[PDB]
Amino acid sequence: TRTHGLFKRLGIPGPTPLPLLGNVLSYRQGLWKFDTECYKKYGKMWGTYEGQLPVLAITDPDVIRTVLVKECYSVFTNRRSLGPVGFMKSAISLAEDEEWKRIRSLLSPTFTSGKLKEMFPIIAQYGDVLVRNLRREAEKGKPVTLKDIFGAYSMDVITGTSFGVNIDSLNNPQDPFVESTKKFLKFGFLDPLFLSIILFPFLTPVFEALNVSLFPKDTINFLSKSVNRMKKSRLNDKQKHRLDFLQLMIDSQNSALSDLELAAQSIIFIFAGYETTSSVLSFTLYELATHPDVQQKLQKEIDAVLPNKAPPTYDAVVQMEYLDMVVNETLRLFPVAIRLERTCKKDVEINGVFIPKGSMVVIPTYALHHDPKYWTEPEEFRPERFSKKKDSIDPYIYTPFGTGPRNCIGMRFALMNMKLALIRVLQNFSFKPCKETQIPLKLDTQGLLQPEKPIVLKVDSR
Ligand SMILES: CC(C)c1nc(CN(C)C(=O)N[C@H](C(=O)N[C@@H](Cc2ccccc2)C[C@H](O)[C@H](Cc2ccccc2)NC(=O)OCc2cncs2)C(C)C)cs1
Ligand code: HEM
Repeated sequence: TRTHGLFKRLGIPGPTPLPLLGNVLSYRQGLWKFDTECYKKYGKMWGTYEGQLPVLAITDPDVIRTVLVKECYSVFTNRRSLGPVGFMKSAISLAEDEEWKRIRSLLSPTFTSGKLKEMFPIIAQYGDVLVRNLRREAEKGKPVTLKDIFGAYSMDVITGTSFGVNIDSLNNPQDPFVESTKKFLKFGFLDPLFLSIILFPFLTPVFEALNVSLFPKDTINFLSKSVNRMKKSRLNDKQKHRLDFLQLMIDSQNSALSDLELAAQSIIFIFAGYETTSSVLSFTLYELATHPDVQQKLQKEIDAVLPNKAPPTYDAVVQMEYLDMVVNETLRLFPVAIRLERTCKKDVEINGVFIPKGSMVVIPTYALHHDPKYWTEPEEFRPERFSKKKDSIDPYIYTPFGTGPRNCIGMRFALMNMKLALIRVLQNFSFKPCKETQIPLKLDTQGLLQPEKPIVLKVDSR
């Protein structure tokens, strides 16, 4: 109740906060739904409270440009001050201020145009295994749980291109990396440990001293230990040397990246490479199965650019007009990060009102992606909205990978291996909804964008 008068003090609209909880009780419907309702109810700018933390939501593209680009280094340098996390504070998505600039600069050469071109044969090989394993479920005639097999593909791709190691997750029913990584998705806003940090932020140093973390400790330890084995095997074996993500961090120690810092960056990449890639792929295939005209029209383009099921090329992947439209439209309906989050490093006036230091500024990506002002009938899947040329698309309304220095470091990587998977499977298969298919697709109410029930489809040849 201490800060619960800040937004009325500035003449900013917003829902009335509950004394101890603020507006967190309104997250029960889903953080995406709360931002949508607030966007329609209030204007271009509304204020909420996560416990004591004041949260300013902005939708003016001119204002969004200021916080994400112009004043990114000036003020909005840090994303969000998370609770008790332990050594994971050095992870790039959690780092702050100059430490983040150092980590980001060191990791930036990971995804250049040349490095994307070199890892293409690695990704293409996993795609062959993907088509081979998906054929077995098709010839049997059983429904396919998309998040399983496409999750194994994503886990294989990220580990193979970042650490040069083939863990064979596509052919491992009990793959340890997937079992570990999917534990990051279980935590939600109404979890007792996390909810206590929201309501009582002063508990974060307490749990830190007690060595309690918001992250699953079994998962953190397995990945840290498993990554440390791949690093030691990289130094003893000079023949297995590739200029990749893991190597780039090993070269940092010649100057300087800690073993914990190296483990922190690896955990982010493994989680991002597995979860986001497989989630969006499962939405794309859901939208294709529920829109057969779009799927067959997408297959028509593939068979033309790659005649006779020809293996794709790097350039042929980035040439495809309709494929880029299908992926961009999936990311419009299902932006996996509901919002873009920035924290005021100092006191700043944003849109005229003065915002105190420590407050959070939020760009409601999901709400702006579903705005009827920018998208006619926003709940419908129409790849025709987009073209491969994005000259007309506002960079601050359509933000599936964020914008500015803090944008997604792996956007080009994520778009490549998703398109490669789609090309490979669509030139060999067609996806149909079945009895277990949930239509319409209901979104989950906790954390990242996830289906309420796992997406299952039937897969046939051709
Ligand atoms: C930490 C994890 C176990 C928890 N998940 C939850 C579920 N919830 C409500 C959230 O995650 N809610 C919020 C959130 O999504 N924050 C995030 C917003 C975001 C989204 C996309 C890209 C970049 C940043 C920002 C956070 O720093 C998380 C922390 C993290 C790290 C490793 C593994 C899992 C999670 N970062 C990521 O998920 O980065 C991975 C990604 C990179 N590119 C796309 S996803 C925060 C309150 C954490 C509670 S605790
Ligand atoms: C469909 C796939 C993906 C989507 C939609 C996505 C989306 C996003 C978004 C919205 C952000 C925040 C942008 C901002 O705050 O301005 C982000 C940040 C980030 N992404 Fe992704 N992501 C994807 C895949 C990946 C992959 C595969 C990797 C790495 C292999 C990755 C690495 C990162 C990192 C490290 C950050 C934080 C960068 C920083 O804080 O400086 N992402 N991503």
